[PDB]
Amino acid sequence: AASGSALIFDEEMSRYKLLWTDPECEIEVPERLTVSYEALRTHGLAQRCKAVPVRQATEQEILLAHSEEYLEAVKQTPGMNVEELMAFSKKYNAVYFHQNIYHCAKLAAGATLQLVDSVMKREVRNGMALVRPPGHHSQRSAANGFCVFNNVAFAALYAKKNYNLNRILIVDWDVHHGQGIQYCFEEDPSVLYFSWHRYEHQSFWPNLPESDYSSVGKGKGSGFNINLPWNKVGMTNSDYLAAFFHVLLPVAYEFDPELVIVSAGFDSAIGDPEGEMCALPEIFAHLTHLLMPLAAGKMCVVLEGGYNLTSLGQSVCQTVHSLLGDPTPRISGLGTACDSALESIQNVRNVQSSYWSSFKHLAQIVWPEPLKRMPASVRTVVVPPPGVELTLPKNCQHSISESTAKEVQRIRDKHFHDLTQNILRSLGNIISVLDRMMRSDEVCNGCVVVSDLSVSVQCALQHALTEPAERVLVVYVGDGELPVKTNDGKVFLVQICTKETDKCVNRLTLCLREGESLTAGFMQALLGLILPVAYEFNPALVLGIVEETLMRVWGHMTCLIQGLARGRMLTLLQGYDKDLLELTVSALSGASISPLGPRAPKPEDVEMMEKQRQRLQERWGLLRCTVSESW
Ligand SMILES: CN(C)CCc1cn(Cc2ccc(C(=O)NO)cc2)c2ccccc12
Ligand SMILES: [K+]
Ligand SMILES: [K+]
Ligand SMILES: [Zn+2]
Repeated sequence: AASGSALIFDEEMSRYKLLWTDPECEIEVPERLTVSYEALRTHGLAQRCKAVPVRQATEQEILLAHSEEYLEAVKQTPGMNVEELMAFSKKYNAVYFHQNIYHCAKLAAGATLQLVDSVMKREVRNGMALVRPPGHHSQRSAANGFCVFNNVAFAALYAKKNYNLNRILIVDWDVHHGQGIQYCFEEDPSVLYFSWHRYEHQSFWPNLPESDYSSVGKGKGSGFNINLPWNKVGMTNSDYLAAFFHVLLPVAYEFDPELVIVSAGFDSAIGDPEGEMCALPEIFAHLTHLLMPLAAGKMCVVLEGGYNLTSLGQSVCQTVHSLLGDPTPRISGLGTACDSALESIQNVRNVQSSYWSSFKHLAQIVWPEPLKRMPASVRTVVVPPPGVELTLPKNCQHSISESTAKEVQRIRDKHFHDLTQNILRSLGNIISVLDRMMRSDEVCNGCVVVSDLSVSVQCALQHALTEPAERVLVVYVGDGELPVKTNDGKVFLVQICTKETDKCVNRLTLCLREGESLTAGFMQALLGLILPVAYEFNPALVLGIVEETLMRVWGHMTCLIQGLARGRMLTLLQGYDKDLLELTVSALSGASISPLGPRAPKPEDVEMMEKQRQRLQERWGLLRCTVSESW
């Protein structure tokens, strides 16, 4: 029932700054905050957010994660002059203090707690806090790397204590390692910490052996710390998405968190003078979107770093766009991760393979401005069988024009001479829905219930190609063979079937053993095969097809597959099924997805899937999770 996105912000956190010469520190400026909020305002996103106010973290709250001694020290800095503040600043690494920073640090922390409470109370679905100072470097008794108190560590400790959560996921996509967070939960299996970071074989700050992939946690916490070191600069969209598909997401969906907190540093985006990576701001729309099916969408995004004032606003906007449910922008030019990324990916997977099921099987600048992302007028159109009313969410709608009807006549009087049930109606619905999706910019996606599969599939696919749709991704659940030509490179077919068998690289056929393991195997294939191929293909439309002949998984796929084609997906359900039609519509409309919870996949399925990767990854490089064997 939760709706809306929170945006926690306050101009007071911009009212402390660096007061002496320090080339390391001078990058951390108030304008980082003012530029990010103003960019949200300009694109109309802040106005669409629930503005929860900041508060101070209390002393007892600060003590959840920091020592009394350290608090008492920081608590004296408001009374210090500049010389005393400089002298106190030098007790720590890469951090400066100011007369007002203790105030601002309590506000940065309290804002984070406000965001946790609004999400966990169901007052909003998700949200973002724009805070200074950042948090993820700060430690139990030390300020570090512009950080005073550990905002995101607070949040998970506070969520644990006050909502009795057993499993919290922290995703730290800042370009620096959040070592403060690692230490905090080093031994804690209830908080899973994932971080990627510029490492360069430990030569990049903070220069820690424990930022490497071999730090999997300690004690009961082994396997709940996941470090992915970047050992070269210039990482791209493809490296970031490879990290999610082949490390983070497989673990995240098996973990099944009850809350997601994001250390959202954007110094990992192109143009940042500190990260020196090359991922576009648009990628953050997808990093955000790929995590939203977790924890019924309960996601708290907390600003960490980001220093190119221009790159910064754009990446903040893409994140909030996705939190609000706006359609994701198309990512073009995707392919294999670079060799350094695949080495890091391969290494982290191997060492984590003793702890996680998905990996367990191999223990045996200038850039173009992002487009506009307006949500469609109505998001989802539904076409149930004739004379079936259904309770539809507020952003959905039922379906047939004269021109449209003339076209159905032309298609019958050419390709189906002898056809006369109410199929002609479904064909007119397919065409009119597609026309509103592709050309009209009015609706986003839709679902139509159909009788005859061949004529509707053929006519949906063919009509989509001439919209025009450069490329069409087809996802079909059924053991038949469809009127789909995968020979010109304009179509890629994914088939989830029961029969045993493909011989070309434009079809992925998944024959999952029937049983209780069907759900884990499906999610394994979704994250590690279907999504990487689909993202590289970069379709202009997704065509989902379900034949009337075990799909507690369909909602997740519908949700994740809307990362492609700007969310333009048309689903054909053969035969009426109230439940499946309602779940399809609900996921299509942007509703939150119910968690899967917990049963490991059959090795027959794992072996079947790895044969598919071996067969496809030379053509679709985003499938790779090992370095290529060189001849
Ligand atoms: C001029 N540039 C190229 C480097 C200047 C420079 C900043 N720091 C500190 C620092 C701390 C935290 C974050 C962050 O974003 N955390 O999330 C970013 C930087 C250094 C440390 C060691 C050597 C150089 C530097
Ligand atoms: K990080
Ligand atoms: K941990
Ligand atoms: Zn950083």
